Amino acid sequence: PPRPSSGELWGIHLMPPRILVECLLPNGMIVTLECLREATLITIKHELFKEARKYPLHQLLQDESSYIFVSVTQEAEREEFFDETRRLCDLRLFQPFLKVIEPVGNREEKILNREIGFAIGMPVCEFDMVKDPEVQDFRRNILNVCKEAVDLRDLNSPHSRAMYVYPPNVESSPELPKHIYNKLDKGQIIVVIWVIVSPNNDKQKYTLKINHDCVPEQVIAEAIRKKTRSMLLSSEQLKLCVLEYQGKYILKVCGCDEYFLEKYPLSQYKYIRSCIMLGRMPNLMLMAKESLYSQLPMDCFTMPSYSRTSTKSLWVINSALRIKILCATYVNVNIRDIDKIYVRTGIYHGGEPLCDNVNTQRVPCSNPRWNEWLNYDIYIPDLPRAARLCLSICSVKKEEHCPLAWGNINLFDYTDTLVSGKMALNLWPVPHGLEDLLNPIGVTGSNPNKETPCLELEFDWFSSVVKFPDMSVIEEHANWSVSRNELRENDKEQLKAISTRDPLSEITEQEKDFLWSHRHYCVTIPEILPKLLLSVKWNSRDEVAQMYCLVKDWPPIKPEQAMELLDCNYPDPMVRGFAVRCLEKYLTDDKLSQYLIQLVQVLKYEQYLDNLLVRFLLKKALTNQRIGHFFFWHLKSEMHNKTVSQRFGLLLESYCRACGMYLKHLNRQVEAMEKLINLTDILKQEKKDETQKVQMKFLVEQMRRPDFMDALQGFLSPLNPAHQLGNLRLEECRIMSSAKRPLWLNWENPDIMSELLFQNNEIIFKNGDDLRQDMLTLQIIRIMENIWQNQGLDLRMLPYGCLSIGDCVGLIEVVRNSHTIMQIQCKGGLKGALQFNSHTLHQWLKDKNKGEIYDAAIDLFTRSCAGYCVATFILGIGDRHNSNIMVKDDGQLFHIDFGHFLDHKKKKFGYKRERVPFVLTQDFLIVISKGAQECTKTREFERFQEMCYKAYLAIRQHANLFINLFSMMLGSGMPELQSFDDIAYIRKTLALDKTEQEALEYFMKQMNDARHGGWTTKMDWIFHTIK
Amino acid sequence: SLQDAEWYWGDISREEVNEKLRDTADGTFLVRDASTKMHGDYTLTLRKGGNNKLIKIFHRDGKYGFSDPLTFSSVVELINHYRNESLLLYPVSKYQQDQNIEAVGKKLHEYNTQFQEKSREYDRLYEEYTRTSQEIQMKRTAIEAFNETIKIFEEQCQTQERYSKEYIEKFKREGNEKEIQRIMHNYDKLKSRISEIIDSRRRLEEDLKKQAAEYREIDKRMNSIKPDLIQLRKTRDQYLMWLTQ
Ligand SMILES: C[C@H](Nc1ccc2c(c1)OCCn1cc(N3C(=O)OC[C@H]3C(F)F)nc1-2)C(N)=O
Ligand SMILES: Cc1c([C@@H](NC(=O)Nc2cnc(N)nc2)C(F)(F)F)oc2c(F)cc(F)cc12
Repeated sequence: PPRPSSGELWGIHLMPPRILVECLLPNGMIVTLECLREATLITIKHELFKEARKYPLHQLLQDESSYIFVSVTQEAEREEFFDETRRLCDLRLFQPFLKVIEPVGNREEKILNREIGFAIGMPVCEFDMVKDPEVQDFRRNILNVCKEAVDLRDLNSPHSRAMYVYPPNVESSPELPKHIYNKLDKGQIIVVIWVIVSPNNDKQKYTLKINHDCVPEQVIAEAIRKKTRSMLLSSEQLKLCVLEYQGKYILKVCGCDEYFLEKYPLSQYKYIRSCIMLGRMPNLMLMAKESLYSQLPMDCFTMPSYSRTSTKSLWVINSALRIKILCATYVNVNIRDIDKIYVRTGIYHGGEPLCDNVNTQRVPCSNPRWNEWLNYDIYIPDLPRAARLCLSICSVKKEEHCPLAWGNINLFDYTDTLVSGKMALNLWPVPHGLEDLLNPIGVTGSNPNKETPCLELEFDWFSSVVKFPDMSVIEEHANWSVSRNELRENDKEQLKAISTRDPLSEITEQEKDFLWSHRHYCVTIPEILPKLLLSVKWNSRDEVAQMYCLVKDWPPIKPEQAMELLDCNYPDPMVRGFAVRCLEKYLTDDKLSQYLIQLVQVLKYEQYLDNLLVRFLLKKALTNQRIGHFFFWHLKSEMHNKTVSQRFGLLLESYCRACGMYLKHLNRQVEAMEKLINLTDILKQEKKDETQKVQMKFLVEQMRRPDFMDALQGFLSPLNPAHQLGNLRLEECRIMSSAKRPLWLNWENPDIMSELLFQNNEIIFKNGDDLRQDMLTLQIIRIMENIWQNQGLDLRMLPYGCLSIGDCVGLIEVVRNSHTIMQIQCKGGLKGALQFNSHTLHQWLKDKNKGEIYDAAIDLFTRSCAGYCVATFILGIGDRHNSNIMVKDDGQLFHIDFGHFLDHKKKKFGYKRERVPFVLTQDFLIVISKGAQECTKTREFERFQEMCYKAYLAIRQHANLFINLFSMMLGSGMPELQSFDDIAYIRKTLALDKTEQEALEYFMKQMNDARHGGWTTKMDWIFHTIK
Repeated sequence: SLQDAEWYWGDISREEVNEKLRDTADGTFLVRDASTKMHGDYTLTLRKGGNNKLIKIFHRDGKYGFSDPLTFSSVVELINHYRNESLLLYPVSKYQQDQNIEAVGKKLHEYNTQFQEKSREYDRLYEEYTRTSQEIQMKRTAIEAFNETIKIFEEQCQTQERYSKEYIEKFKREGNEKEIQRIMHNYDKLKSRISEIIDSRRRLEEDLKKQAAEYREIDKRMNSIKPDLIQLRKTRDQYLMWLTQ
């Protein structure tokens, strides 16, 4: 199984400098050899064979090369160490010992299976021992997607391979909003093309003024025209020279591995649009196509070793559903206090029950035996395809009921077969805080931990193997059900109002029947499909069959709208397939990367391992390495979770089998992260009581060791694979003064023109805190900026990078030239004041932007401040303070640390719910009003309020998208987002049960109250105490 | 007479309606305001077959109802009419909360103090429960690793017994006792090492056996105090509801 600790030996974080390794020779002898913890297996084998000649049977020892080492790893696996360049510490041994053996089997196949297993977290042989035919059918059948994805990469190669490795980092639309177009000099952009001339890197620049919408090949054409401008070529000769060589070069971003390889307008590339808004000069580097294509290796996709009766329709069986509960093996309960136990059962279609729940008779705790046939209030033909049995063993103790162990089963298996015969089910433990007697939202399947309460079951048999009907049968039955509407002016107006309602709105039973009765008129307004589907009686064969036909011929919808149909509320395979079809045809690679967090989460709701969503996401992962990179990390980050280890493990294995050479790069990142996890685990556990100076001494000593220097240098940044992390600047590395003591790392940018982007790349590694909440908040902030910017509202956010890479382990991107509001306050004078001067922030910003650039900095502060005020209000980010708000030297205000704003939402013991009030400090209004004393009434404040009103309504217009993005996250193990009630607060702030004008007035009321609430209270800044 | 009715619950959220409808799974019901903008229009939540269904009470021309025939003069008349049609079953009463102002307040502090002391014990039991569960899974894999380690050393014994077999025959014939005792010194070193490994594995098997029993007893203590913790939460919440009235 996956390793429980990143230690170099079992229960030992670090090996001592020298260690005694028991070497088991091939002649039969046993030699204890002293080795350095950083010694390579090449050195250890050479030293072992020198000492082996001293011991007996030395005549039977062949050459060192003829043998290979073997040992038990901490994953309880017999690993054959093919790569002999590996260090003893990096081998992950269970105990210090190595057997020398004659190598066997296909060496090249075994090397790849080690590399796949290392990146996954678990060994590949674990999947071979799984006897579930669905698990082996997934492994075999999913390779059809992998082979199709690899065939696309070698369709128009080497350009197809180059596009896979370096996808064009572009925005979804080439239309530049008016505020972005107005920043161009008469629609034109001034760019700088660089070329390397001499081997010692003698550079040459070419400043060009070109139209913003020039495709990269037209940029190359203008560079060719400038270089061949004084070569006596006629207007015809030059035109034919330009047209011949424009396709022989490609542009690259100076400082990083981002290439302009596709025919998109230059401005559609995110780097160029960023340069336009920031007013920066784009620095691109020109190079020959063969210079990049020679660097790309053609890694072939070898097929693995694992790649090699009557049936009655469900609707024929006219009978009531019956399930017999035989007995449970045991139950962790005390015979005193608890009187009896029973098995509560229910048939569900997602969270909604299809019928009244049915319990077994109560039996004594010591003898869990029922042998009772339970009859459910639904007939077998009326079972929808996603019908599931949800059960649990409960206790009794007015009368109180409590769940003890829960479990769910798919009533139809992956081959459409209805469950039949006897079957055992190892039950799962009750989650913390779940008081519900059943867990329908919980994982569907038997607990892999077989040392758990096992409940035997029995499903009825019907002479033949019962299978769910074909689409041909369902289509014919739907036409029969219609043979066994009206409309009015109010009906069309009511349908349009219901489609615009947010997903969380309350749909009444009259509205449900109204939508179902006018279901054929609904096709004219396709955005109402989610509301109509909730109105379908899913426990009715006739309504479901008719819905299937409407879904079959339903027109497509926006991907943002189709995403809702993948959350917990829509479990039907026909609805989910419809949603995937919309994403296949309409979701761009920009939006797929944008919403990949949720799309990976909704994979957990799928009933079966092989399905249309996973086949879609794995295809985009294997045909776009930017999508593939985060697809790997979002799945790898949850491999510790035994609930999803097998699902995500099988998926990651299929990804790694065909991702190509990128598996080598991901292993480098995994190695580097394993070392940082182990290093920080020592500081977090044994060396926790030691001083900051003492911990830093240890940190330097360990980071300098060769094993650490090799592992932590020359690898791609997991936060952005376009950034390479070269040599580590050890003098710049430090333990930060923050929660969980995160580690600040610094690397040189090994790019040839690093100087034109960033010389050093800094990342904060944090071990202890759950970063999913920060990741999701930062994603929402990026999506809000994206809405505002697309609408033409220039509000600048800073959604810095954040990536969770394990169980409460992650990376945070460092923003260069930024400081907290308290760091600004302390940097600028102070003199022990207790009350910080409110004008200090304005003065600091004035000094950083003197002269002409002053007005620009104030505008950027106003635009960034306005949107963070709106974002923090809509999301209820009330935990804001002078140490978790930062301002860049250029004036950009942005917020950091979003893991703690929901800690005090709970309300228990009459705390009024702690409503998040809208607030804006006087310090910021002084910056916005350019140092005015009466800052609450200036023309700059007037514009600022107007910025917030427009931005607030722009988010309220797309309220359904934010509700859908959070609704998809409910299935994730995040304790902050479990039920739709945790999202309900966004409806209070966005005022969704009001008109747009009423919501604008509501927001204006909360913003005008914030002026009164921004009280300059006479209290010290350290402890906050009033006289 | 809607304020006098027990089933009318002012302006409660959707979360509190579904919370107050879980064990009551038959035909339990309650009424509340549909929205602040409507005000005069209310909503009726009924249980049905598991899912809590919501039915709106429309209000136009003074008369109330669900469909076109508004044959009801008041909201109270509308609900009382459908109770007689059933003979809807149980109303969620805000007034009915069976146990002076001084006694209700002092005993509420006693139930809150007792609930927080038992909540603290559940946090201690859960922290040790998860710690024990994590340690059990580690010991379970450490046994799998020891089993594979023992299998490797057993294969090494069969390798030594096979290769040394022909050399021992040569040295016995040649009378070279030094080389027989040198090969036996290494064999009895390999065999004693296996004993040390099997002792370590069996030592950990008993730690796992005892930690599994500890885990089962932590889970028994949690499952015995979980019902006590829920009835104390419902008791203290009723004492606070009556204290406000
Ligand atoms: C020199 C240093 N620069 C800096 C520091 C922290 C962050 C940052 C830049 O970039 C913004 C992203 N960021 C995010 C966080 N943190 C966060 O998300 O939670 C707590 C805190 C911790 F990780 F350090 N810290 C930073 C400074 N001003 O002291
Ligand atoms: C859950 C959740 C939310 C909701 N916000 C609040 O509940 N704010 C609030 C209200 N009252 C108090 N006392 N404290 C906080 C909401 F934004 F969705 F509405 O936002 C989240 C977010 F951005 C990221 C995330 F990972 C989870 C969530």
